[PDB]
Amino acid sequence: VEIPGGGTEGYHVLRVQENSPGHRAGLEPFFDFIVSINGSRLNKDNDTLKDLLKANVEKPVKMLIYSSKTLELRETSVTPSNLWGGQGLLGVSIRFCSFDGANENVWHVLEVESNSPAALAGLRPHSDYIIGADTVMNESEDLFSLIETHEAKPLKLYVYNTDTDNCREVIITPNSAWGGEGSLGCGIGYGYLHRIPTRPFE
Repeated sequence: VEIPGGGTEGYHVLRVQENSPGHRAGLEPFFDFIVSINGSRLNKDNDTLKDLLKANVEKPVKMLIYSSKTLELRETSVTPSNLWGGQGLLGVSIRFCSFDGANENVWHVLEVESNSPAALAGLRPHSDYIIGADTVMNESEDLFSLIETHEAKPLKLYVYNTDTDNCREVIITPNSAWGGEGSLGCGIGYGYLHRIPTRPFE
């Protein structure tokens, strides 16, 4: 998709508080990137977004969003507010980041062996995709490297599920003694044959 205003940077949505203006606007943690507000392109790490949200309290604002789930842009309206009850005008935590390649660094959960660390953590075969951790991953710093450094230690993973179309935190304790090979006990897919399905809604 062509990005209006060029570039691949924008504000990555990390947390969306329940019942906030952001939640009502449909912002999705992890997959959404705010690209523009009212057509102003947010391609600089500056105060423009903070200041425009304050200027627009109690008024609708049009966001342009890129999703690393659908790989599409969309426009949605949000009303920043001081009246809603929680912290923030939107209720959303963001980080200025690039969305280039963001849909590539996901690990698809395949079969899950009974009584394995994966099964005990609640990983669900075929519908779960591990999309992050509290540390950066990619192909070198990947899932298996991280599981190595966490042998016998709880490890938090952020997991998208296609049946629920949402993300959750899963805590797994890698255990090389579990009985099978490695420390995880499920298959894992990575690459273009194992990406998140791009059309959660028909």
